[PDB]
Amino acid sequence: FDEVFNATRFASVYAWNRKRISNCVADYSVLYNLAPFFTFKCYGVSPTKLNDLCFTNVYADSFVIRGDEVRQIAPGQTGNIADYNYKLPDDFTGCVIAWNSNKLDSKVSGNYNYLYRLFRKSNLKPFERDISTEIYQAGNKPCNGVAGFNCYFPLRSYSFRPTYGVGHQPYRVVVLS
Amino acid sequence: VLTQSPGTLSLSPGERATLSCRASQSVSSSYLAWFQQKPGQAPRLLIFAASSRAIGIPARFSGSGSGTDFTLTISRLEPEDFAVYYCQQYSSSPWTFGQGTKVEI
Amino acid sequence: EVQLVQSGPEVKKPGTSVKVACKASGFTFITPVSMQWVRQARGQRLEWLGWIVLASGNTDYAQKFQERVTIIRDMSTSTAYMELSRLRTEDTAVYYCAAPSCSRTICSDGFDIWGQGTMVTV
Repeated sequence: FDEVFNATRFASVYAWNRKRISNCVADYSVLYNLAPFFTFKCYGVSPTKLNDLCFTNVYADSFVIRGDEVRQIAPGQTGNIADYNYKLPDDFTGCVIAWNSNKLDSKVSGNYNYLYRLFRKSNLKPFERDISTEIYQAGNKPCNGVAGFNCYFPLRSYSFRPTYGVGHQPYRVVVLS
Repeated sequence: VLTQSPGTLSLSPGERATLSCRASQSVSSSYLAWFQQKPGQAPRLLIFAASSRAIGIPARFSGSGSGTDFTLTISRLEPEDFAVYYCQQYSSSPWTFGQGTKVEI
Repeated sequence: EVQLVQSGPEVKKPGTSVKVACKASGFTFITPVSMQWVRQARGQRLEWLGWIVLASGNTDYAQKFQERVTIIRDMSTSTAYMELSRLRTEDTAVYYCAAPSCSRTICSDGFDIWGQGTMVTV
């Protein structure tokens, strides 16, 4: 689990990374070192049982989003991150973990290496991964692969600057399923 | 550059107005637009995408043309149609209007 | 209904700046809508100033007024602003905002919703 939480670089949320963990006792003691700006929220499971229940296969999904977007990483949620980047199912059994990463993932100029999808023709299915860079046609005229009127680049960078308020700072997220 | 003609068009109610727009040196005309403007009001869209009529625009209004040459036709003038008409190009930055055509009684 | 509500009339001196507001209602700024700025001096043609994407925040400007004009948005109040610096007497015009009637995942192919206009005098 250290190789996921302590990973030097996380993924962009439109291109979220999935690690299968198998035959591991899950030492959650790594999570105590992430206090003081840590959202931990479990669904279908007690957080306390995760230490003892060695699930034969866990998926650890990992990505970066804004602080105000962390609330969209839950079952039944809607919004640009939930609908077009990372959807959980409504019967989701597992755990959402998110911590402030502003010291690692911001720069004074802005860090722009983290992206998100801002437009898609339809919402994602649960755990669907859309990495496509095709021009989003909002209009009734073909884009022909060119950005223009009703013709948008589907991905956008954030901006992660150290001086931004907590809701605009980068949060590293790990979802366990 | 868009050039409209005529600059003024005097016509009775019930007559057919026909207004030209000519695109000059450059074209790429794929998002063409057409507007009515009344005194002291903002411009209202009549025709978009060369010929597609705007919502709530009467069936007497029709747009046509492609490449360099475009036309707005009003098949039977009503007293509320006496106004200045403007064409406007897109996907051709700066997004230019024509100079207008005044329709009057 | 979608509506654009502009700020009231402005009187400025030459060399100063003006900042016209446009508050949009009835649609979310989450949609990739172009809000545009157009002006009209009395008895003159329509002049396009520039635009802003209401979802990404990307702008572009007509080359004549590219250095002075700055278009911005506030997502929290659903308000675009057009700021015009280094004002001249020739900048005396009604400034309009405009936007296309857009939906969650689909836009119209012409710009049909206009604000009522803001008279700027210089």
